[PDB]
Amino acid sequence: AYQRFEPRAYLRNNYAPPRGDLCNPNGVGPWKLRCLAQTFATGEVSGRTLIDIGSGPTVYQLLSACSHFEDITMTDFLEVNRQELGRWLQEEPGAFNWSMYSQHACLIEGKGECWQDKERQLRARVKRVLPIDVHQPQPLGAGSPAPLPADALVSAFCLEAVSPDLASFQRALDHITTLLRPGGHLLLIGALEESWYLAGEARLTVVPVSEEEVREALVRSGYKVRDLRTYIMPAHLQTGVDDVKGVFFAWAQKV
Amino acid sequence: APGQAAVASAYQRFEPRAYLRNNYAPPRGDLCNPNGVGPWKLRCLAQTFATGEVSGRTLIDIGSGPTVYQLLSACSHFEDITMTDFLEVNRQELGRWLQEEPGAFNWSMYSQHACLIEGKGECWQDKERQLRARVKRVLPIDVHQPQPLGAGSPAPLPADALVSAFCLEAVSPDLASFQRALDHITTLLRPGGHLLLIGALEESWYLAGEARLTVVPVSEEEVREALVRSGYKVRDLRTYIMPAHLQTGVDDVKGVFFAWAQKV
Ligand SMILES: Nc1ncnc2c1ncn2[C@@H]1O[C@H](CSCCCNC(=O)[C@H]2Cc3ccccc3CN2)[C@@H](O)[C@H]1O
Ligand SMILES: Nc1ncnc2c1ncn2[C@@H]1O[C@H](CSCCCNC(=O)[C@H]2Cc3ccccc3CN2)[C@@H](O)[C@H]1O
Repeated sequence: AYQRFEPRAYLRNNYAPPRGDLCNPNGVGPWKLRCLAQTFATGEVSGRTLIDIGSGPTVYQLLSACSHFEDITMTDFLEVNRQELGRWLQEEPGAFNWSMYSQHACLIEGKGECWQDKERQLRARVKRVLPIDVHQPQPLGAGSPAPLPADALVSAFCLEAVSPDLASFQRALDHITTLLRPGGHLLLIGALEESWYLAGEARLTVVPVSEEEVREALVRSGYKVRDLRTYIMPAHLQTGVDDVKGVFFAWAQKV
Repeated sequence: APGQAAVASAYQRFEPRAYLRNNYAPPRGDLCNPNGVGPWKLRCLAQTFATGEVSGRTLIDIGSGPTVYQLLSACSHFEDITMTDFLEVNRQELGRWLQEEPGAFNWSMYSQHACLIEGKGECWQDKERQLRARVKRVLPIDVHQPQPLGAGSPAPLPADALVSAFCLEAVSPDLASFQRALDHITTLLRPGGHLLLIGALEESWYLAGEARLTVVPVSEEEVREALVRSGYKVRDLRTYIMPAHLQTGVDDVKGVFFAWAQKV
């Protein structure tokens, strides 16, 4: 099913206008970047190693993260996404243009940083791009190039999007939780009350979750929820590429 | 007056794109190095406008050339902007940019960096859009004339504020000429009005393609005395010393000054 997933279609649907229009601050893109930026600016999420779970073809979710972790592992289930990443990490031709997201991240963080430096830094600190399957109790396998356990995890729009129901969502969460050291941090972004989205020829089933469900799922996996918030999807961002109602952002800490 | 006939003649070889490349592309156009001159200039303008002490309806940019960066912070504070230059080829380059033509020089790195410094979370596309909207006219100017815009000028006079970057010292064969050109533009500004003046220190030449232009070297002391003689109180006068890495053979500039002055 994910076997028909078109990276460029997905990027077009979610990271080009209107949803990728970062000029309005009331949009979902600026909201997400702000969540991430505010969270790292507290100083409490730090360490040497970080893993991004189910990164798809996207990088925005590490823009703020990358100044606090010197070893970054990105991951996805699909080769075609791994290679779309690689195209961007290696500044190859036909890479997706993330420059506006980098620019807005610089603007939000407020340190005077130029966006080319931020990209440079992200590209430098991402050492590897590995396969992953969160449906496995060892999402990475055993012969894993990745430093384990990790100091922090980031995951945006993966678990709900690869899980037919709540229970599989819970298990997938337990599975990635093993990659993270005790005391470590999980940064989790996702769709609320969504049941499908499109990516070219692919129509993906999603489990609709509520904020309450996400919270309880986090507790039951062994986390303290340091923060959990919601963005309600305005009407002009309801575009026929999915049925998302809102987006959640969770900051959680392993006990 | 002979001196200014030489200036006019010399400018007839002025090539915008060469001038842009020399001064507003890398390494001088490198906005990543905060210790660079581009950021220093944007910071001077941002910090001055962020006091709120400089505001009004009308602003005039004196000797804009083919450049736009010097209005990026200002345009949030003035609803009517006049841009000006001696050369048609520069005025046309402005035209291209006003029309959002591809093939126009790209000021997006400057617009972004200005957005970054001002700290209001503005995106650069909106900044540019606002600038294009607030620029109400692009006019011939000659600062050596007692009426630099001419007699029945379109321009709303007197203006609430003037900006001038790298003009007066670049078109004046000597200090006395510099002084008079200053007095001339000062007639365009209302009393109580503000002048933001950026310029080269101790430079005697720069290159604009074919053209190698003679300019009067001035010091900070000279700039300050001239402002005083023209009837200004100096609120701020800052100096940037050009690092060796930015001394590239496009001019013999030693530093840059930023002056904020208010007309008595
Ligand atoms: N078994 C698996 N293990 C790990 N990862 C897997 C996997 N199967 C598929 N994946 C990957 O998960 C990524 C999911 S991309 C996320 C799509 C979520 N769908 C949406 O409709 C969101 C996306 C979105 C994004 C930004 C702002 C708003 C919205 C609205 N809702 C893809 O790259 C797969 O290869
Ligand atoms: N008679 C006249 N009245 C008014 N404007 C006139 C004029 N004759 C010529 N102009 C215009 O003056 C402008 C002068 S622009 C160039 C002068 C700059 N010299 C420099 O050396 C560098 C130096 C520098 C250094 C660091 C960062 C930026 C810069 C920018 N300029 C041109 O557009 C003329 O058409």
